[PDB]
Amino acid sequence: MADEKPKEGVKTENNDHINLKVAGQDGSVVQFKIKRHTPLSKLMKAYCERQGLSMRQIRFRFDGQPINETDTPAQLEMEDEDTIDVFQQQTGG
Amino acid sequence: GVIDLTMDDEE
Repeated sequence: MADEKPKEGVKTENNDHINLKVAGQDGSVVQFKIKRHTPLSKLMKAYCERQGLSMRQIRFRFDGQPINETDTPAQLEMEDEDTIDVFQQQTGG
Repeated sequence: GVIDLTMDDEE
């Protein structure tokens, strides 16, 4: 619930659950616990709910590569504790 | 421990 769960020695949690965190330019970070086929959009919308952001205003990158809402933990090959980076993005309309 | 998400059923 509001507690932190142990995970030492556990690769994957029951039916392919793994955790990722998303960190902004400003050093603000939220983590999420997500399943392997589930799109990155789910954590992104959750980020907006928790940490007070608008979804079209934020876009995610992995090491200088754009990652898109249709992309995934399977597709980007995310870990049990992944780290994903945010840029605040001008969308032109 | 922040976000446990779902759009798939939980398990």
